[PDB]
Amino acid sequence: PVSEKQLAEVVANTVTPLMKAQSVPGMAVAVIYQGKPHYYTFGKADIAANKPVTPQTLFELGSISKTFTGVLGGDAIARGEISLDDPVTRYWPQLTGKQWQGIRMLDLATYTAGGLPLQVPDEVTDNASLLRFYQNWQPQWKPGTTRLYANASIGLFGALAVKPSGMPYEQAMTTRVLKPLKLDHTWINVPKAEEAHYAWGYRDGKAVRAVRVSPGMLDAQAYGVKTNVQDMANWVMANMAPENVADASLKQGIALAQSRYWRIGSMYQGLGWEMLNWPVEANTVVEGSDSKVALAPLPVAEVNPPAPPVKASWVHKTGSTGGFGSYVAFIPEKQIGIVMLANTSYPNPARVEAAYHILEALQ
Repeated sequence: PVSEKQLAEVVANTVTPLMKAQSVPGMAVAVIYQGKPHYYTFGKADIAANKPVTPQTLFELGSISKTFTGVLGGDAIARGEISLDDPVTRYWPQLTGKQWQGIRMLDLATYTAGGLPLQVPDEVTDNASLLRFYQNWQPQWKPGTTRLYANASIGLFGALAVKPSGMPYEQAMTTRVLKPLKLDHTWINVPKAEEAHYAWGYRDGKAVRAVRVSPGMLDAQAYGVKTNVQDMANWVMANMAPENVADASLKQGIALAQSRYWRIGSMYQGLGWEMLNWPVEANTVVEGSDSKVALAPLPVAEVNPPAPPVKASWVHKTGSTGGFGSYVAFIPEKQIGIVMLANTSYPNPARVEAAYHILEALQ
């Protein structure tokens, strides 16, 4: 087995050339191995202020935020508040357009509603306009036939999933997922006293941060989660080993998020999380991460009933914002995982290659 000394070498030997090649100012990495996190920090959180990355530095997760949504929605299912087999309209009766008949909460959660686009457009600036957008939407495909990765799909799922609880998404997420897991430095809105920890993002040499979008049911999902490498490490450990999560509905929700709902070539869609069977070769994972594939509308095979979590899985998610690029992957059968948080958005294939190389060293 690999020692902590050897692991430190592997991580440094992988990350240092990556940051140079991709011009990454700073990275925080956690590797989960032998039951605990191992933390490695590199570079700068703020170039001009010459602030180093630390295990307290906050990074924008981008679409890794969807894994929190997925688990929150799984928790709501486990509570009995929603069912993935319910129609969307059960949770939004004002959505009267008949094109919605036969579209389930499942389809919104897993991008199979039939062509909801990647983005909610910017003229959506309130809920009246959000309704008009979904009412006007004309599906390109029937439900349950085509996967098209989409913020307009899972974002609406997350907004509807929390409606029975009576809480907005941010409060539901904080109350039901973050606090029970002691993720006490994980934020949608970074508090005042925590801003000194917030890294700057970098894009073509310019320091940038995520902007808030227009107030409405999706605003928190869109502004996205910010967190440090410690909380992300503990997020990965909770998802890798939900048997240690005490709250019964949250443990079930973690499992629902890693269940397989659809097969799309070599991958399977969960709630936010995506999975491949393990063992998997690097090129499979890397090639799937290319935007020409990841953004494409692709046919699905339904997994009916959904398959509960498969321990021999590569479970992962990439996420980016204008200034940040992050990746998380874990293998429950092996009880190993990795978090890589960076303050530049560098190519997803490069993220996967580096993560794969590090985890390969530990098996």
